[PDB]
Amino acid sequence: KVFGRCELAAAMKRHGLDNYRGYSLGNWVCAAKFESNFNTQATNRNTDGSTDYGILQINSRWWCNDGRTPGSRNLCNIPCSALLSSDITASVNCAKKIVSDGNGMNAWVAWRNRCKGTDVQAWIRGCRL
Ligand SMILES: [Cl-]
Ligand SMILES: [Cl-]
Ligand code: NA
Repeated sequence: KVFGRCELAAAMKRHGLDNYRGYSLGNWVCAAKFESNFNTQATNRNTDGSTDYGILQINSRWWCNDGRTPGSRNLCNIPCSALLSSDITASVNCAKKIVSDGNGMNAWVAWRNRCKGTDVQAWIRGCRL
């Protein structure tokens, strides 16, 4: 599924992400735009052999099992394919564990390089929330 901007804001809010660990909703929408262009089916392979999955591009070396990243952890206890569903619940629940682990949203390179320190409320402007 390719989400709209306000459609995704509303789903993320419903799932408890607005102000989760102090990050306003616009931070989460901005990160999903530059990580996946709002496409739940996005995958990208990294040099170390791991793969990033779904709307927030969650990595198989630490967070999910894809059966081809040797020595990897499955800290969200899910198959990586569950992160590609049109239902974002699994992605959201796993992202809450990542952002809680000490480094906040700096875990998402595109958030660090393209959202951090910008007017991120612009990403939810105009939406009926
Ligand atoms: Cl915001
Ligand atoms: Cl933080
Ligand atoms: Na893994």
